[PDB]
Amino acid sequence: STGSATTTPIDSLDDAYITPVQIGTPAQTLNLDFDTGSSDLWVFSSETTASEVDGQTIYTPSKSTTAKLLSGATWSISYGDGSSSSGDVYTDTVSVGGLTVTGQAVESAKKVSSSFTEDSTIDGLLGLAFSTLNTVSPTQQKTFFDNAKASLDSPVFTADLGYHAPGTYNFGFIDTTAYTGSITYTAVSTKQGFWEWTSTGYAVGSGTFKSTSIDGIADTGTTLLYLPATVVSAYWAQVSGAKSSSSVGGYVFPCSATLPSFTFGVGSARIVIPGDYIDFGPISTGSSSCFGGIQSSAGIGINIFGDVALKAAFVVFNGATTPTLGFASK
Ligand SMILES: NCC(=O)c1ccc(F)cc1
Repeated sequence: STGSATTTPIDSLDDAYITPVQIGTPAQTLNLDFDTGSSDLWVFSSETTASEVDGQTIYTPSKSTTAKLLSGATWSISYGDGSSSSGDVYTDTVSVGGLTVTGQAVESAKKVSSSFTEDSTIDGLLGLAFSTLNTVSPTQQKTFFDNAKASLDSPVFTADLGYHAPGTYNFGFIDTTAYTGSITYTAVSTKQGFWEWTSTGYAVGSGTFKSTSIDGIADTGTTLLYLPATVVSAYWAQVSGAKSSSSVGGYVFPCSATLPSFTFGVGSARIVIPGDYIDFGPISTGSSSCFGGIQSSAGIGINIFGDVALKAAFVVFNGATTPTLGFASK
């Protein structure tokens, strides 16, 4: 089997991407944030505290003839931005782009933190990291991908995120029309539950490539590119007036600037992130100070190849017995 679904930016900055997902019978379509940095499929629901729901579409398990309470199961997750959610668990039929999994754990939120409530466009998350990170207790549950894997034509999914435009998540096949040149594959460590890999270096603009190992995760659920402070300083030093602002919480730059590209290495190959991709716009409405799309990972504890990096590439998440990651230009 295969599936193919379009993923769409939630706003004009590409802060996140949503993909429609069918849950239950008859189908209830929710727009979920596909997140290769976590492993829970959770949704706003009829059980979510009413004051914490603001415009989201909810899953109502009592209206699904295939929903079954997973008795005794609870979940609770925190994310890197300090947001969180928790609740109980149903199993139900879940379909993405024509690919169906029966008996998928659908984690129903009883509580969500303010950032989720405030984002009307995201109805939940669909985790695509390794199932070892799944938070369901006392019986850990499998991701949608893990459940689908054995049935797929090939045990892979691909992320093809757009810059200020829709893109595609495919399951079970590689669309050879969706990228230019070849796909370069690179080793993955699953020890921390993430799609963790090692970039071979970077360049700023037209500058010389610096060969240096940068361990990090491929994370569709993180907006920005978070790299070591040395690398990030070298980038922003090429932008007149750019500075790290403790008050704002990262590098800012004059909105009048023209940003250089940023290249990262994948083996001997190179992925170029255009300068425009690194612009996240005014820090507040009407400001002439703009927020940078490349930020320091210092304090996070890991480097994160988030959407800023991934949307410059066609990315293969290869879930074969020994997982790997592939990157192609597009
Ligand atoms: N950096 C990822 C992160 O903080 C996040 C936050 C919320 C979420 F639902 C997914 C990801």
